[PDB]
Amino acid sequence: SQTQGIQQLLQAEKRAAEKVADARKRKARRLKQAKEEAQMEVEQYRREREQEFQSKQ
Amino acid sequence: IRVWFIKVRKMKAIYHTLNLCNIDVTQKCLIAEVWCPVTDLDSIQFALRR
Repeated sequence: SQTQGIQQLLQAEKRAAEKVADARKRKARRLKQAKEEAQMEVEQYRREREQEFQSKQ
Repeated sequence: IRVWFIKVRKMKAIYHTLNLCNIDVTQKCLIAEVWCPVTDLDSIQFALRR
């Protein structure tokens, strides 16, 4: 009756801290990764439009 | 007006009993240390399950 009460608190603290930190890290890294992916796909789209404009010319 | 009195007074009494409480670190449950006869514990737990 005196052991489980702190077990609850410890697992709750672990979940809270780990999840806030994981979400914040996921956020900071997804910024740069989404930036890179979007920019490179934009460049590929630019290649596609190059092809289309050359065909139209 | 009388029954309004008794409702309000009893509810104040409930808040008084709730003042005596386990101030736990995180528990949303409460563990109260109370003196109670061993004679009626069957009716006690019947009431609790009710």
